[PDB]
Amino acid sequence: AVQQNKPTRSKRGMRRSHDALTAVTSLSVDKTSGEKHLRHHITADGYYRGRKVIAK
Amino acid sequence: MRHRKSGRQLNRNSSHRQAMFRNMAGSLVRHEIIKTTLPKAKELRRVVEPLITLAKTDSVANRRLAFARTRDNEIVAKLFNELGPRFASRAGGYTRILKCGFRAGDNAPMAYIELVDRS
Amino acid sequence: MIQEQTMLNVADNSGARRVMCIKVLGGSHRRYAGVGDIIKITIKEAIPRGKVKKGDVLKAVVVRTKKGVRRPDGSVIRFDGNACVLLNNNSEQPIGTRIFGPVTRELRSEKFMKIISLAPEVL
RNA sequence: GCUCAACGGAUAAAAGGUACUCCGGGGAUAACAGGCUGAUACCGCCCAAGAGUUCAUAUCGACGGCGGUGUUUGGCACCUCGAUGUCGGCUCAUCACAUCCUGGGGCUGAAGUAGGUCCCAAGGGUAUGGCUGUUCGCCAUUUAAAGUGGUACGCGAGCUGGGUUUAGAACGUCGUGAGACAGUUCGGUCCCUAUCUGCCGUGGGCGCUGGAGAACUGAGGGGGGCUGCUCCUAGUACGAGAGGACCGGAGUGGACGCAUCACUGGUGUUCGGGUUGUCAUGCCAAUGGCACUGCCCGGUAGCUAAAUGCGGAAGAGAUAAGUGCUGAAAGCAUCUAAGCACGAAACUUGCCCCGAGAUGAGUUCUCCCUGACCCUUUAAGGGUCCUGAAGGAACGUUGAAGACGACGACGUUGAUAGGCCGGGUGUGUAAGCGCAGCGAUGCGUUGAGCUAACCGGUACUAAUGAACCGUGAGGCUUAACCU
RNA sequence: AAUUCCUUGUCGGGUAAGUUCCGACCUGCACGAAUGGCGUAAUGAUGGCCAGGCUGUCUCCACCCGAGACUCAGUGAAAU
RNA sequence: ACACAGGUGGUCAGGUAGAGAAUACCAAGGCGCUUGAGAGAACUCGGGUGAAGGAACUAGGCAAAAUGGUGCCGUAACUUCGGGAGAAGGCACGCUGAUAUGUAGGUGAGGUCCCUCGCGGAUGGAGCUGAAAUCAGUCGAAGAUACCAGCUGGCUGCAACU
RNA sequence: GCUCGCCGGAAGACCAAGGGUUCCUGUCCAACGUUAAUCGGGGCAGGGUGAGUCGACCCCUAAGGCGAGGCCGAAAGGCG
RNA sequence: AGGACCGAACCGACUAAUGUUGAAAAAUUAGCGGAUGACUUGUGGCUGGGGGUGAAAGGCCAAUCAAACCGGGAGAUAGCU
Ligand SMILES: [Mg+2]
Ligand SMILES: [Mg+2]
Ligand SMILES: [Mg+2]
Ligand SMILES: [Mg+2]
Ligand SMILES: [Mg+2]
Ligand SMILES: [Mg+2]
Ligand SMILES: [Mg+2]
Ligand SMILES: [Mg+2]
Ligand SMILES: [Mg+2]
Ligand SMILES: [Mg+2]
Ligand SMILES: [Mg+2]
Ligand SMILES: [Mg+2]
Ligand SMILES: [Mg+2]
Ligand SMILES: [Mg+2]
Ligand SMILES: [Mg+2]
Ligand SMILES: [Mg+2]
Ligand SMILES: [Mg+2]
Ligand SMILES: [Mg+2]
Ligand SMILES: [Mg+2]
Ligand SMILES: [Mg+2]
Ligand SMILES: [Mg+2]
Ligand SMILES: [Mg+2]
Ligand SMILES: [Mg+2]
Ligand SMILES: [Mg+2]
Ligand SMILES: [Mg+2]
Ligand SMILES: [Mg+2]
Ligand SMILES: [Mg+2]
Ligand SMILES: [Mg+2]
Ligand SMILES: [Mg+2]
Ligand SMILES: [Mg+2]
Ligand SMILES: [Mg+2]
Ligand SMILES: [Mg+2]
Ligand SMILES: [Mg+2]
Ligand SMILES: [Mg+2]
Ligand SMILES: [Mg+2]
Ligand SMILES: [Mg+2]
Ligand SMILES: [Mg+2]
Ligand SMILES: [Mg+2]
Ligand SMILES: [Mg+2]
Ligand SMILES: [Mg+2]
Ligand SMILES: [Mg+2]
Ligand SMILES: [Mg+2]
Ligand SMILES: [Mg+2]
Ligand SMILES: [Mg+2]
Ligand SMILES: [Mg+2]
Ligand SMILES: [Mg+2]
Ligand SMILES: [Mg+2]
Ligand SMILES: [Mg+2]
Ligand SMILES: [Mg+2]
Ligand SMILES: [Mg+2]
Ligand SMILES: [Mg+2]
Ligand SMILES: [Mg+2]
Ligand SMILES: [Mg+2]
Ligand SMILES: [Mg+2]
Ligand SMILES: [Mg+2]
Ligand SMILES: [Mg+2]
Ligand SMILES: [Mg+2]
Ligand SMILES: [Mg+2]
Ligand SMILES: [Mg+2]
Ligand SMILES: [Mg+2]
Ligand SMILES: [Mg+2]
Ligand SMILES: [Mg+2]
Ligand SMILES: [Mg+2]
Ligand SMILES: [Mg+2]
Ligand SMILES: [Mg+2]
Ligand SMILES: [Mg+2]
Ligand SMILES: [Mg+2]
Ligand SMILES: [Mg+2]
Ligand SMILES: [Mg+2]
Ligand SMILES: [Mg+2]
Ligand SMILES: [Mg+2]
Ligand SMILES: [Mg+2]
Ligand SMILES: [Mg+2]
Ligand SMILES: [Mg+2]
Ligand SMILES: [Mg+2]
Ligand SMILES: [Mg+2]
Ligand SMILES: [Mg+2]
Ligand SMILES: [Mg+2]
Ligand SMILES: [Mg+2]
Ligand SMILES: [Mg+2]
Ligand SMILES: [Mg+2]
Ligand SMILES: [Mg+2]
Ligand SMILES: [Mg+2]
Ligand SMILES: [Mg+2]
Ligand SMILES: [Mg+2]
Ligand SMILES: [Mg+2]
Ligand SMILES: [Mg+2]
Ligand SMILES: [Mg+2]
Ligand SMILES: [Mg+2]
Ligand SMILES: [Mg+2]
Ligand SMILES: [Mg+2]
Ligand SMILES: [Mg+2]
Ligand SMILES: [Mg+2]
Ligand SMILES: [Mg+2]
Ligand SMILES: [Mg+2]
Ligand SMILES: [Mg+2]
Ligand SMILES: [Mg+2]
Ligand SMILES: [Mg+2]
Ligand SMILES: [Mg+2]
Ligand SMILES: [Mg+2]
Ligand SMILES: [Mg+2]
Ligand SMILES: [Mg+2]
Ligand SMILES: [Mg+2]
Ligand SMILES: [Mg+2]
Repeated sequence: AVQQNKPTRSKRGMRRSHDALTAVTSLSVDKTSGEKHLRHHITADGYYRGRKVIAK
Repeated sequence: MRHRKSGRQLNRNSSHRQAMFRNMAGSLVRHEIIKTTLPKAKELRRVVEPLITLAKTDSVANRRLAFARTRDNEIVAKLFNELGPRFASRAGGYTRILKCGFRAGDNAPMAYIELVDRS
Repeated sequence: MIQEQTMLNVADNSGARRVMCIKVLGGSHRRYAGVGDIIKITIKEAIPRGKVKKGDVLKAVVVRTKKGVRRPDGSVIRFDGNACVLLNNNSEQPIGTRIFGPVTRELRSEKFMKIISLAPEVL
């Protein structure tokens, strides 16, 4: 259940070949407040698709 | 396999889910907007919105049913005196999910679930 | 739906009250036996003065099952117990002379025309 | 002056036990398995004395001879003692053919039926129990048949731990004894999160020479291949009768496999009801919590088998053993040398599935892009500005798709999901009120009320205007056409 | 037979079928009288066997409820 | 060795049901166990239910399942006369009403009498408490309804037993 | 803060033994806490334990220890 | 009355499963035995290594027992690796 040879750092790099993170593609921009947010999420100030959906 | 089934297990047993949605449906009627996780917010629509539809017909029996679902007379009073006539013309869809990002403690995808006629 | 080690009640006046299926005949690895099926049995309980004796080994035809039998409309006819009629080993004709309780239309054939003749009710 | 005889004589002077054990070492040396060998074993063959009424060779085969296999019992001690876990069972198997069944034949001391024997054939199939730790074996009852072997006497980083083989105890037996016994008896810790190969699945990358969306061809690979019984032919052929067919046709099964949920059922802690104890909602009434879902009773969808559909083929090609036709060498004969025909579940096809990473990267159809310039080291070059297509991806709503990716549906021009409305189904006459009753309770309102995943609807809620990726006509060389 | 090698002795019972069990036989390989002999009610987390009830033990598994496994975020080993 | 499912002597002992310090639910009081969030594959873990069959499984009924309470009836071989024995087997069991607006029983006040006189002795029965049984009725599939809570019998080896 | 769940012959309360400031308050979050931490039994600073009757000490002895002299023993020492 | 019976505390450890780099250097879960006695438990004492102690398993004597632990002879010896 354990190895018999030390796997190389080359094999280590090939296993980590798929472990890269995917950056967010494009931030949607609100039409009223003009700030950037995740697509289909509310903004930090509380806007979503123009209207002020939550006070603060 | 999970063919054609419904209802989220939410890593809880059946009595905990029923008691959590009993607390959470009362908390949504009380404050008209709450912030919970996105799977719990989507599953809460199947609890609160049958209670509001129950509240459109103010009978003594329906007060007893809504009390049997919620077990809080303050919620049952708010359902039939306020949210009953507030949603009396809407054909369902009494609430709204607003995804609000990610919780800092555990990266849980959160969401605001609110009533429609709040603001 | 009779298999090995299944106890059965006895549906005729052959002298047995309780027999046990020891082999479902007619095919290798054959699991079950419905009605009309021949089973080799042994006798576990008999009347004191019968045609058969406790410990005899002989054949039997299943005539009633608790699982039941299906008809081509989709209907099914279930009984409350498992019942079989004893047969001879060689001539394979029934030993008793009077069949007790009902039987089914699946039983009737050129092979078991005698048993449905003697049955009080054929469903 | 020593049978110091273990005779180059360890001392004048010395026996045992250890399964309670321990250390140093050895594969220098045993037990397991491999290896080598093949006496033995098993399987063939040669000669033919005889048996077989006669008749060696239908079937047998004495005396003897020659081989094969690696398969038993062994031989050897080459690998391993700084560890290669062992009998049997279980669960997966896989190969051989010296074939148990089914298939094709030859001969028969083959009437038929049923056999004997040998040849071809490995496609598929190839019991359940009783006893015993058993393999084996005997026995019971099946079956078309219950094949023989290889696989570390296949398989313990898959399971078991009954046997063997630790420490306890006992019997018989042996010993003065400690103890010992392939003698028995009762009891007795089975570890490992998988790096690589392998395998089962499922993705990312890039390639296939402009890019993109599809539909394909099929190089190749895999799956599958079992069989009973009854009826007809026909009581015909055969036979003294008893009995009883080939060939051909039809039906119905067993086992196995694939699919499915319409039926019959199971489950159905998300639906309904009953009920016990207790606590709470001010109390009554009515509910809820907890007690394995408290304990039950039913049960929707889904998933399911025991449920019910379907499958194994037919056919074709080339054959094995075999059977021939014509026909010489060899005036005859002869299946073969030339030529031709037939011949099996094997072989290649036919059936099903995967499948162009088939780098030999294929084919078809459709869609998309028709800008300017700088550069020096001038070339399949580098850059700037303009441009951003077809499409994709991401995000969201999600799915009878799913570990995750993937795949499919949908995103307002919208039924994708939730809700809602209606229906269905399930449960079984809610609550409240009234009546009857001393009361428990009964009756009426009432097939009431509630009803999950189902069916048909419905934009009520959530599926955003965008942005992002992908570009800007696509090398060389000939050839054939086009002007 | 906790003792019996031959041995699965033979016979009987039980079972469709019983190397175990129970009852006999005696041919005690290799019982035997306080390293006690033979019985024995009661008792035993004791050994073997049989029957009834019971059942997923099994034919042959199906579904469901939860805890992991799987995905994300945080921390972060080990034998070799 | 750990903010470790372990170990650690004494004292306190509420309610309802119950024989009970069992057990279920609670009071006073104290906690939610120092990673979460999803998903709802195989497989493993701990459970639930199961058609038909019912030990065919297996070394072996291992494990599961089943039995389970109280009262009454009834109970074998054998025996050291104690046992065996809860042998086995069976019946009853809820609620309401009546007997009895709460009985039998328990408790025991005023009142009266007596007295060596007091924290006295009679008498007296108010009030409180309260089984158990019978009869009648009534509800459910099921009344020891949950938790809790013996599987039973036959033969035999060995050891008397705790 | 409001609900929900759990223990309740304990997972509540009081001690002995043992530990030794973990107590309370302010402040801090590097390390420690199997994650984050504003929180903590963590760091830092301050505060906190009041007895004629509780307990110990003390008076008394048990098992036992030590033991003037003594007896015994190469020495050490043993016993009393 | 009882080395009586059933059964919690308490004491024990028969069976199975889990666990086996564990929560745990022997435990958990569901069952199980004893449970007025040869019972169990607190505190304190005493017995010392060829010695103790042992309802006897070569058991136990500080996670160590066919002769404990620590220090010393001591760099024992090792024809062995
Ligand atoms: Mg190596
Ligand atoms: Mg990775
Ligand atoms: Mg759905
Ligand atoms: Mg989780
Ligand atoms: Mg519960
Ligand atoms: Mg010598
Ligand atoms: Mg010499
Ligand atoms: Mg050694
Ligand atoms: Mg060697
Ligand atoms: Mg060898
Ligand atoms: Mg030879
Ligand atoms: Mg001849
Ligand atoms: Mg010959
Ligand atoms: Mg010969
Ligand atoms: Mg070999
Ligand atoms: Mg050879
Ligand atoms: Mg050999
Ligand atoms: Mg040599
Ligand atoms: Mg080797
Ligand atoms: Mg070795
Ligand atoms: Mg090695
Ligand atoms: Mg051959
Ligand atoms: Mg032949
Ligand atoms: Mg093959
Ligand atoms: Mg084969
Ligand atoms: Mg082949
Ligand atoms: Mg073929
Ligand atoms: Mg057998
Ligand atoms: Mg071999
Ligand atoms: Mg092997
Ligand atoms: Mg084999
Ligand atoms: Mg093995
Ligand atoms: Mg063993
Ligand atoms: Mg011994
Ligand atoms: Mg030996
Ligand atoms: Mg790819
Ligand atoms: Mg093929
Ligand atoms: Mg065929
Ligand atoms: Mg169906
Ligand atoms: Mg359906
Ligand atoms: Mg059903
Ligand atoms: Mg159910
Ligand atoms: Mg169903
Ligand atoms: Mg209740
Ligand atoms: Mg009430
Ligand atoms: Mg509660
Ligand atoms: Mg509770
Ligand atoms: Mg063919
Ligand atoms: Mg010629
Ligand atoms: Mg010719
Ligand atoms: Mg041909
Ligand atoms: Mg429309
Ligand atoms: Mg919808
Ligand atoms: Mg409806
Ligand atoms: Mg209906
Ligand atoms: Mg009503
Ligand atoms: Mg109700
Ligand atoms: Mg209805
Ligand atoms: Mg619809
Ligand atoms: Mg003997
Ligand atoms: Mg013997
Ligand atoms: Mg048996
Ligand atoms: Mg016998
Ligand atoms: Mg047996
Ligand atoms: Mg005997
Ligand atoms: Mg003796
Ligand atoms: Mg003697
Ligand atoms: Mg004795
Ligand atoms: Mg992670
Ligand atoms: Mg902790
Ligand atoms: Mg109490
Ligand atoms: Mg308790
Ligand atoms: Mg924790
Ligand atoms: Mg699961
Ligand atoms: Mg169950
Ligand atoms: Mg069943
Ligand atoms: Mg049912
Ligand atoms: Mg049933
Ligand atoms: Mg068996
Ligand atoms: Mg078996
Ligand atoms: Mg058991
Ligand atoms: Mg049980
Ligand atoms: Mg015996
Ligand atoms: Mg004893
Ligand atoms: Mg400190
Ligand atoms: Mg503090
Ligand atoms: Mg502080
Ligand atoms: Mg920080
Ligand atoms: Mg930290
Ligand atoms: Mg501090
Ligand atoms: Mg004092
Ligand atoms: Mg003294
Ligand atoms: Mg002195
Ligand atoms: Mg002294
Ligand atoms: Mg006692
Ligand atoms: Mg002990
Ligand atoms: Mg326990
Ligand atoms: Mg007891
Ligand atoms: Mg010993
Ligand atoms: Mg020790
Ligand atoms: Mg010593
Ligand atoms: Mg020594
Ligand atoms: Mg020295
Ligand atoms: Mg040294």
